[PDB]
Amino acid sequence: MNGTEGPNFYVPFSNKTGVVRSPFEAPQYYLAEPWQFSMLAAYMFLLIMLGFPINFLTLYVTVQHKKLRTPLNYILLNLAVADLFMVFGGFTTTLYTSLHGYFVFGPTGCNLEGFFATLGGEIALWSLVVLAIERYVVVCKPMSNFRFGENHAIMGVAFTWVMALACAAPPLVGWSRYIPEGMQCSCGIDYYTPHEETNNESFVIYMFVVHFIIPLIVIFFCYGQLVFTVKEAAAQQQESATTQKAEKEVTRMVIIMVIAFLICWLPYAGVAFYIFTHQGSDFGPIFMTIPAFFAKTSAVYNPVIYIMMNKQFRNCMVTTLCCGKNDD
Ligand SMILES: *[C@@H]1O[C@H](CO)[C@@H](O[C@@H]2O[C@H](CO)[C@@H](O[C@@H]3O[C@H](CO)[C@@H](O)[C@H](O)[C@@H]3O)[C@H](O)[C@H]2NC(C)=O)[C@H](O)[C@H]1NC(C)=O
Ligand SMILES: *[C@@H]1O[C@H](CO)[C@@H](O[C@@H]2O[C@H](CO)[C@@H](O)[C@H](O)[C@H]2NC(C)=O)[C@H](O)[C@H]1NC(C)=O
Repeated sequence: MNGTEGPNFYVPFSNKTGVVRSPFEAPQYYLAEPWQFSMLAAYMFLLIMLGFPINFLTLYVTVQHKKLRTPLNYILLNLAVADLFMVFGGFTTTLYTSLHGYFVFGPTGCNLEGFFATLGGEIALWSLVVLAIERYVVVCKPMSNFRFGENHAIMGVAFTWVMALACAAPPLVGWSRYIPEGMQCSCGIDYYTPHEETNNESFVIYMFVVHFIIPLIVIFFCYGQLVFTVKEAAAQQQESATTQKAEKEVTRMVIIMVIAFLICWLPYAGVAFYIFTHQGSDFGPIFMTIPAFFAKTSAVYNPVIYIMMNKQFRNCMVTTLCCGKNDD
């Protein structure tokens, strides 16, 4: 016994003092220090706080601007909505949770918080997948006379939700569950226990395989052709340098996000994986809580790349904000 086990909780602290309670019933203040809790709640607000207005504003800009109807504007407007949903659904749940030191909103709270946070992170993954292939099709242009235009950009946003709901939602009904994490304040997938009546073994494997490994091999794949193209398979293709210049500033943007995603999300992925092998080992609440709350910048950083790296958007947004002169 290196923590505690219950119906729907695992608290990584030896109930040898009998101080350990459920994160649905009582304040887990015993798990560490008060200042550390209202430290995370102060970080949830700040996230909500740069997130809410930059994601809506992402939406607000694409809204007003009719020239933003391309593959790239689409996927990101999508992401803004993926982010905001974390901000309002997943985040306001965890915020409140940090300031009282437990899920007072009960198990159904641990759903919401953990759902959107699994959603916004996976949408972000699958969208990258779509992105990787669009750049593939538009730069490697490998199939016959084709157009990646307005129509596929709605097939793609619709594909990403499809495969984030394929991962985030199965714990809601009967395949694995959403369970408290580290300082218990954050909630995520049940890796820490078998719990056979939900199939937490099959779910996890799948969850990594389908919704981590695979999408990466595809994004690594689309990468492998673009390295090939720009070297010597984009020589005979004749693309005018003008076209390349701006289209490169659109290639780069994809992979920045590829990396940034992995930078905020590999710490998590790896830490989760590590528990799964060592089911019920010696470790502390501080272990998962860090790559957790950190990782939730995924509701913010995406727009921020789009703000920094894309000149067009940067001149659309600005133009919304003076109201006229620095359009679409
Ligand atoms: C970690 O250990 C603590 C204490 O070592 C557990 O709390 C204890 O929970 C039991 C079971 O609910 C309490 O016993 C109750 O006593 C009355 C006797 O009149 C009985 O009628 C009730 O039905 C119940 O059996 C016990 O008082 C309580 N101990 C105290 C005072 O701390 C705790 O549940 C453990 N953590 C978990 C969630 O595994
Ligand atoms: C709880 O954590 C402890 C580490 O503190 C682990 O207990 C080890 O048990 C194995 C036997 O398989 C021994 O090789 C080690 O001597 C133990 N370590 C210590 C420091 O006591 C264990 O992995 C965890 N779970 C158990 C079985 O209690």
